[PDB]
Amino acid sequence: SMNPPPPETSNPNKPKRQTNQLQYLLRVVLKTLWKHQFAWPFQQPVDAVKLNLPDYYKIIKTPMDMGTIKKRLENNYYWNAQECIQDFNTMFTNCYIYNKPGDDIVLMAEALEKLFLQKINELPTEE
Ligand SMILES: O=C1CCCN1c1cccc(NS(=O)(=O)c2c(F)cccc2F)c1
Repeated sequence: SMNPPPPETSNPNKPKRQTNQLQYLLRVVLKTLWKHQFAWPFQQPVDAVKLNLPDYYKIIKTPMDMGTIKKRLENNYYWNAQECIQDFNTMFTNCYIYNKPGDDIVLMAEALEKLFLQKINELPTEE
């Protein structure tokens, strides 16, 4: 029932790049999902205490959220686009694992994920 430390957003010895695909992931993908009416539950790590989800981090062992993704993008934490795309997919998948079909939060994730997929479809070719 306690919260873990959030996912890493800073790690100086981790190799980093800024690529045109990673720029797109910030300026288009993250920006698009962040402004959405259903973004707010996903804008920070799940607070299992405040939300009264004592089992959450006993079930979800790779937590992820857009707050974390936003910091990772702003701090140029990634090596490539795939790492960032994986974080979004982890966020959506966690929601679907933990909750049940038709739950409000699942409907919210589904709407964000639809947009996510539309934007990743238009991912620019590298460099
Ligand atoms: O699974 C996830 C990922 C992001 C938040 N989340 C989740 C799952 C279950 C309950 C809550 N608690 S909440 O934020 O107050 C909330 C509700 F209680 C009902 C509908 C939407 C909500 F956001 C949050």
